Amino acid sequence: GTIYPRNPAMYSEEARLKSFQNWPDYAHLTPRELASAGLYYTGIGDQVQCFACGGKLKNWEPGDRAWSEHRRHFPNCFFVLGR
Ligand SMILES: CN[C@@H](C)C(=O)N[C@@H]1C(=O)N(Cc2c(OC)ccc3cc(C(=O)O)ccc23)c2ccccc2OC12CCOCC2
Ligand SMILES: [Zn+2]
Repeated sequence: GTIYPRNPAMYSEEARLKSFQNWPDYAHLTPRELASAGLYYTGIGDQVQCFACGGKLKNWEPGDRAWSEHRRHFPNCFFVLGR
């Protein structure tokens, strides 16, 4: 087709949810919320990445939401625009 996910293996929400097995205990956003916004854990710090656009998000701050940070930084993501 005309679009293509950066990371096809993380197409699935369940696969993204599994990536957070070792999400650090200081990272306040839940794997549920992050996976639901297309994000999976890169294994490094609190850095997640979008399966669709490939955008990365890290150094999360209080009051950050997954979807709002995803949209803010990566507004042309097909996942963000398809939601
Ligand atoms: C406050 N909410 C958090 C999620 C946030 O916005 N984090 C940014 C954040 O996640 N981004 C997104 C982002 C980008 O947004 C367009 C672009 C490239 C990025 C590259 C890396 C990386 O090499 O690891 C990480 C993030 C990138 C960001 C955007 C613009 C300037 C700096 C950015 O980096 C930080 C802010 C400083 O520490 C590194 C992460
Ligand atoms: Zn995205």
